[PDB]
Amino acid sequence: TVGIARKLSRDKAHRDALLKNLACQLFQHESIVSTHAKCKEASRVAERIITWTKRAITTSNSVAQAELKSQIQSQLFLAGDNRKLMKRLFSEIAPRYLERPGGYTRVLRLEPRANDSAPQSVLELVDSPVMSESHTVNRGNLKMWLLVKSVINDDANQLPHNPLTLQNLHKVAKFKAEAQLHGEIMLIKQVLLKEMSLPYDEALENERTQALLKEVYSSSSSYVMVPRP
Amino acid sequence: AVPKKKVSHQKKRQKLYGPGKKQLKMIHHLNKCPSCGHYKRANTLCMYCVGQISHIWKTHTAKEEIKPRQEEELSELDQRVLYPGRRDTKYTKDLKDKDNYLERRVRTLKKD
RNA sequence: AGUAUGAAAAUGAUUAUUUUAUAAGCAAUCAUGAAUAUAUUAUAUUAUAUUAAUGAUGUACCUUUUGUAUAAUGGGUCAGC
RNA sequence: UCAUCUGAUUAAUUGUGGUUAGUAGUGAAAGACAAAUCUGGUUUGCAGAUAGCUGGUUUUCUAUGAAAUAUAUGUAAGUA
RNA sequence: AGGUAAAUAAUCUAAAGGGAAACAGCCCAGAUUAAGAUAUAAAGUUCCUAAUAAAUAAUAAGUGAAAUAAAUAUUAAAAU
RNA sequence: UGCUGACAUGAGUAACGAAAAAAAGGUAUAAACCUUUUCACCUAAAACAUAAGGUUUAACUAUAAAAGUACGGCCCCUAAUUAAAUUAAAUAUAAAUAUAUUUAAGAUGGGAUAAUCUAUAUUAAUAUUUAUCUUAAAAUAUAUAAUUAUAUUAUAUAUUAUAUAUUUAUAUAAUAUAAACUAAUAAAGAUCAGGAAAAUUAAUGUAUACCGUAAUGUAGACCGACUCAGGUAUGUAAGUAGAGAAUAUGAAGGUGAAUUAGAUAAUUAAAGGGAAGGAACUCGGCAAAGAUAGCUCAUAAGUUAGUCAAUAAAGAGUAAUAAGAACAAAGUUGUACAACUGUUUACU
RNA sequence: AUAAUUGAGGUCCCGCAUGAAUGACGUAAUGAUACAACAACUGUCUCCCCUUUAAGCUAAGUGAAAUUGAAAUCGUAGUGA
RNA sequence: AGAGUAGAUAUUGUAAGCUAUGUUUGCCACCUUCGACUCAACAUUUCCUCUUGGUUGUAAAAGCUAAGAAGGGUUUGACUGUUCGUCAAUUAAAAUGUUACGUGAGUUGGGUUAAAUACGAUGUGAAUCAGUAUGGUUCCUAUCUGCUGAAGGAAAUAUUAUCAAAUUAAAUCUCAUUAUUAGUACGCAAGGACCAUAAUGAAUCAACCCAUGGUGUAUCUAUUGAUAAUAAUAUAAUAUAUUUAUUAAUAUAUUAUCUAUAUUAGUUUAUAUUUUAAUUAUUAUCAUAGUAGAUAAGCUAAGUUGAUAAUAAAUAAAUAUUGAAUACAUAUUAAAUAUGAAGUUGUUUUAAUAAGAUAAUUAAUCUGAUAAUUUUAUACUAAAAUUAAUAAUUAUAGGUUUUAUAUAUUAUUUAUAA
Ligand SMILES: [Mg+2]
Ligand SMILES: [Mg+2]
Ligand SMILES: [Mg+2]
Ligand SMILES: [Mg+2]
Ligand SMILES: [Mg+2]
Ligand SMILES: [Mg+2]
Ligand SMILES: [Mg+2]
Ligand SMILES: [Mg+2]
Ligand SMILES: [Mg+2]
Ligand SMILES: [Mg+2]
Ligand SMILES: [Mg+2]
Ligand SMILES: [Mg+2]
Ligand SMILES: [Mg+2]
Ligand SMILES: [Mg+2]
Ligand SMILES: [Mg+2]
Ligand SMILES: [Mg+2]
Ligand SMILES: [Mg+2]
Ligand SMILES: [Mg+2]
Ligand SMILES: [Mg+2]
Ligand SMILES: [Mg+2]
Ligand SMILES: [Mg+2]
Ligand SMILES: [Mg+2]
Ligand SMILES: [Mg+2]
Ligand SMILES: [Mg+2]
Ligand SMILES: [Mg+2]
Ligand SMILES: [Mg+2]
Ligand SMILES: [Mg+2]
Ligand SMILES: [Mg+2]
Ligand SMILES: [Mg+2]
Ligand SMILES: [Mg+2]
Ligand SMILES: [Mg+2]
Ligand SMILES: [Mg+2]
Ligand SMILES: [Mg+2]
Ligand SMILES: [Mg+2]
Ligand SMILES: [Mg+2]
Ligand SMILES: [Mg+2]
Ligand SMILES: [Mg+2]
Ligand SMILES: [Mg+2]
Ligand SMILES: [Mg+2]
Ligand SMILES: [Mg+2]
Ligand SMILES: [Mg+2]
Ligand SMILES: [Mg+2]
Ligand SMILES: [Mg+2]
Ligand SMILES: [Mg+2]
Ligand SMILES: [Mg+2]
Ligand SMILES: [Mg+2]
Ligand SMILES: [Mg+2]
Ligand SMILES: [Mg+2]
Ligand SMILES: [Mg+2]
Ligand SMILES: [Mg+2]
Ligand SMILES: [Mg+2]
Ligand SMILES: [Mg+2]
Ligand SMILES: [Mg+2]
Ligand SMILES: [Mg+2]
Ligand SMILES: [Mg+2]
Ligand SMILES: [Mg+2]
Ligand SMILES: [Mg+2]
Ligand SMILES: [Mg+2]
Ligand SMILES: [Mg+2]
Ligand SMILES: [Mg+2]
Ligand SMILES: [Mg+2]
Ligand SMILES: [Mg+2]
Ligand SMILES: [Mg+2]
Ligand SMILES: [Mg+2]
Ligand SMILES: [Mg+2]
Ligand SMILES: [Mg+2]
Ligand SMILES: [Mg+2]
Ligand SMILES: [Mg+2]
Ligand SMILES: [Mg+2]
Ligand SMILES: [Mg+2]
Ligand SMILES: [Mg+2]
Ligand SMILES: [Mg+2]
Ligand SMILES: [Mg+2]
Ligand SMILES: [Mg+2]
Ligand SMILES: [Mg+2]
Ligand SMILES: [Mg+2]
Ligand SMILES: [Mg+2]
Ligand SMILES: [Mg+2]
Ligand SMILES: [Mg+2]
Ligand SMILES: [Mg+2]
Ligand SMILES: [Mg+2]
Ligand SMILES: [Mg+2]
Ligand SMILES: [Mg+2]
Ligand SMILES: [Mg+2]
Ligand SMILES: [Mg+2]
Ligand SMILES: [Mg+2]
Ligand SMILES: [Mg+2]
Ligand SMILES: [Zn+2]
Repeated sequence: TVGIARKLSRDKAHRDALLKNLACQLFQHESIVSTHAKCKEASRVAERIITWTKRAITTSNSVAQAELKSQIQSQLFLAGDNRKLMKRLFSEIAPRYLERPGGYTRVLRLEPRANDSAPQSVLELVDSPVMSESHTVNRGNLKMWLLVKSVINDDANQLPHNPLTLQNLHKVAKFKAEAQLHGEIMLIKQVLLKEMSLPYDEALENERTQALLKEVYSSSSSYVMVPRP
Repeated sequence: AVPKKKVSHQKKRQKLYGPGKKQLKMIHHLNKCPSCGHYKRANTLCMYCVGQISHIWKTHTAKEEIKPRQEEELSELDQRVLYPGRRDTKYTKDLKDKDNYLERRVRTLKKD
């Protein structure tokens, strides 16, 4: 009751409802901006919900599965824009995370908001699909977009990629088919380059992407450690 | 409960500015953004790049505006007859001039 | 509550000079090193000015009282009246 | 203000308008109320009321420099 | 009684300066302005703190050394 | 504790006024504005209609639309009351004025006609307060015309079928829920015994004046120096529940706010629970705790005979046996004082 | 009556200084009156503990007040309106 | 003087004598709130505990009186506004003061106290009282000092990282009962020890949460009322596909479960008619966390564990040795030599400080800070943990997995199958 969670200056009933709302909004819009503390708590709920959904999907035990389903239902507000949220959770969202052991969200810190000095953050779903089956781009996966923008900038400058950038790319890849990842990167480039107004010679960009993928995939002192005399 | 004397210039100033707690600190923890080579806070996203990405998302993930057929296919004269102009209130006018009271985000300096 | 002008003060921020982190009380005066500034007769071993090294002396002002540092009266400061 | 408590068909509560007040009304009477408070409101005037009481009364220099006693006093905070 | 009532003198009152640790009234002494050589007052002269050396006795209790505490007791000391 | 002005100090301290917010987008300008969705709060209101009031605050200048019928004023009429008015000589009076009488004013009240829609002008001629019972009537069932038990009992309209004037009129018959509520009717109980004032036929008329109308109104738009937890009149106030306008919920509607974000030390406030004890606390059981039906039964001493005491205490039935919404309901007694219900120092 | 009672009730009468419409006396009912007792209950207490929300604290924005001769505002003892 | 069986001075101590105190009641006039609660600090003129002198009135045991001694301790209830006092039950003891008769910018407000009212008395009366009774008004965000904690800056016998002694500032210091020695010493008997040790407690302090108890707006279950969802199923419509001969059948997606008219004015409900106008699973909200039963961590005392800090040194009152001055005597206010207290010094504990010590020394990774994730810590700070991802090793928070706990049904079961 003290120390188990953030209180967030709200009465228990209100607080829980707020958290549910945040979770629903995260599932609907695959990224959302909010205050840092709220985001942190919301992540805990959303992740829990995702795991329960995964458990329901997997389990052979029928009773268990039913219980998981009931728990998931309890943890959401299913109305208006979130009428078919349960369906989405089972069919669209939870199947992304079957291999991933936890860590389905990422809270990314922003510069604190000016009017309030409140620490601001971006709660968002990990490995959200950047491109739907229709020829559009999807709202979400901000980190990936940022990475690709950084890559583009490095290419423009004719500089080597930073170790941190490479590490991030590797992390992104870990639960991604290589060809799919490449195609996503290419798609992101097309939009990003146009926005920034750099020229998109396609074959060269593809080659660069391929090169970036290759280095990611193929893995390759002051004090001396000496035994006791 | 109440101050016994007029607090002097010295004693108010040493109270306010003497302690380091009360002073402002240099923001040493700035560093370069990898997407655009500009200043940003450490362990923080660049507000320009994330803003740009948000804008991109908005432009792509855009719910189409509902233009009713009957109003779209009105004649100009007919439209004027139906929906004439009006004097807005002082309050309304003030609300309309958003650039007076609404702060757009500033761009940081380019890192060296 | 005219119009011009306004280095009048109280008051705020900043800079410069100087003193100040082992020293205790009207924060001044006198002694007395040092540092700085100015000086078209500093010829200098110079003169003035500014500045809480250090030493000594130093119980705000008025009113009202036999008598007030009084923990008696009255005053937040300056400007005008 | 919150809790608690009392009346709640009556000597009840209450809207709208009217009448009664500055030696002066109203008062199931508390010197209670009469426009944020009355043993008698407020405003204007007499009016610069009066105050043996309190406080204040503004530059400089020079010379002299007290008293706090007696007597009287509705006098002992005063005055001769 | 730092009480009260008057008598005489002084100071304070209205008197700064030195002394009395600090001090309205005690001990000296009355600031026209300086100067700082000489006489000094009261009070002082190991240091703080301006200035000191002696003589003859007594005390041994820190008695006392600028605010003297009594009857009485004990121990000495002189003189008869 | 001089007056006026300016500027300090406390201090970037307290505080920002009962409060539920979240995301996405308008907008790569939003904690605070607008929209959408989610969540919550008010709901015999924080809703919807209005009265009064007011810097028009409004959905605004291209602005709140009336001949009259569940439209108000204006108008007619008057109450309380008011009036340099009214009557050789109304009466009285240092002046001011006051009294009586007339006339005039004066709403908080009364005021013809109307969906079959309705016609207001001119001229002429003679209602304090409360109650709807019992009986009786017929209707529905049980038993053998008459008894027993149960509801129903004055009015409010559409339908169908008849009989008379001639598909329009009049009357009759039959068909048809419960619970509240309205108006209009009738009969009538009580003492406290219940406003005032302004005709009818006939003929001739009637081209329908002025003002109010926004929004706000248990409030940020009025009265409180403030966008003030105060004060402020009336009517509707979805259903489910209930004796109910209590209480819970909340359909719809409205709202979520000139402060936010975090942290939640000490400490304060307003709540929840507490072993063993149970007033040992304290001036004092102050505060807190305490309800084993709320309906139907039953209910003592005393006593002024009034179920006054009584809503008696205990106790029963229905319900429930491990408990499991809110709200109503919080003991018994002795004494002092005052019969009692009332009134009082607006703010000790 | 209580383990224990300056309180309460009952009773006595040197009534300092009761007494009959400034009414006297005893009751039923009533009373947010005052005092006392019993029951029940309890954080009132033994003896506090845990929890909740609003403040407090920090960051952002806005921004009071009484007060104030001037202040470079220590302890002790002594002194002294 | 006089009591004390005898003897003024064991104990008592008339009236008169000499002082101290500033704790009472006064006097003076420089100077214009009693009690309770809470927390106490100081004194010693000591009530208890430790040491000791005297006590024909110290046999013992209880006492009485006096000297040293302030380390530790010194009460709970009934009555009253009371301090006090009376009593009850305890205690080793229930000491006396000072501190603005400590403490109201810390609490209270019963007493005292003004307005209302009554009573007794006083007064012709208005009213009054070293009277009685009921009722009844102040508030304060802390500027400075001070104190409690916490940081930053700093000058360091000169650096940093760590370990740190002397020292300083405080804390602590006990007490009871029982048992043994011993029914011994002592005493006719009755009664009944010192010296000393141990064990139980005590009051106080400190830490702790394994367990116990409490809590637990983590959680789970149960449960009353009202409302609102999702899913499934049925029906209907629209949109998109497939079949069929635009229609019908199928599949997917979305939306919908309304509405209208009757029953004599209105409202609601009911049924009938009208319409495609649905009843099961599972959720949520609200009603004090809606109420109730359990309940993890943490925090806590009702709980648990430990401590009351020795040995030692010098002393106080007091008790001695030898021994003159003074042929004796005399513990010395002589030289020598000894004992002696809950006191003193210390010791123990905490905080502060940092002499000293080990090491490294312009840095591909020197030491710190800013930043992030945090809790071992915490108001803010500070402190501590981690900031791994390369040749090796290092998990801070969340998430995940795990076993375990909670909840409450479960072998009438779960999983594999034949
Ligand atoms: Mg709730
Ligand atoms: Mg889990
Ligand atoms: Mg120095
Ligand atoms: Mg000094
Ligand atoms: Mg003086
Ligand atoms: Mg003064
Ligand atoms: Mg002073
Ligand atoms: Mg003053
Ligand atoms: Mg009654
Ligand atoms: Mg009176
Ligand atoms: Mg007034
Ligand atoms: Mg009055
Ligand atoms: Mg005159
Ligand atoms: Mg005058
Ligand atoms: Mg002269
Ligand atoms: Mg004289
Ligand atoms: Mg005289
Ligand atoms: Mg006089
Ligand atoms: Mg004089
Ligand atoms: Mg003279
Ligand atoms: Mg002098
Ligand atoms: Mg002279
Ligand atoms: Mg001496
Ligand atoms: Mg002396
Ligand atoms: Mg002046
Ligand atoms: Mg601030
Ligand atoms: Mg503050
Ligand atoms: Mg302050
Ligand atoms: Mg604040
Ligand atoms: Mg508010
Ligand atoms: Mg936005
Ligand atoms: Mg209703
Ligand atoms: Mg409203
Ligand atoms: Mg309205
Ligand atoms: Mg209106
Ligand atoms: Mg008229
Ligand atoms: Mg009129
Ligand atoms: Mg009218
Ligand atoms: Mg309207
Ligand atoms: Mg107003
Ligand atoms: Mg006001
Ligand atoms: Mg209001
Ligand atoms: Mg209600
Ligand atoms: Mg609703
Ligand atoms: Mg208890
Ligand atoms: Mg119990
Ligand atoms: Mg008691
Ligand atoms: Mg007590
Ligand atoms: Mg009570
Ligand atoms: Mg009887
Ligand atoms: Mg009740
Ligand atoms: Mg009465
Ligand atoms: Mg009243
Ligand atoms: Mg009153
Ligand atoms: Mg008695
Ligand atoms: Mg009692
Ligand atoms: Mg009497
Ligand atoms: Mg008589
Ligand atoms: Mg009489
Ligand atoms: Mg009454
Ligand atoms: Mg100083
Ligand atoms: Mg004798
Ligand atoms: Mg004597
Ligand atoms: Mg002594
Ligand atoms: Mg003996
Ligand atoms: Mg000791
Ligand atoms: Mg006192
Ligand atoms: Mg004070
Ligand atoms: Mg009398
Ligand atoms: Mg009262
Ligand atoms: Mg534990
Ligand atoms: Mg445990
Ligand atoms: Mg347990
Ligand atoms: Mg526990
Ligand atoms: Mg939860
Ligand atoms: Mg009807
Ligand atoms: Mg349907
Ligand atoms: Mg509600
Ligand atoms: Mg213990
Ligand atoms: Mg010991
Ligand atoms: Mg000899
Ligand atoms: Mg001898
Ligand atoms: Mg000893
Ligand atoms: Mg790394
Ligand atoms: Mg871990
Ligand atoms: Mg590992
Ligand atoms: Mg983890
Ligand atoms: Zn950038």
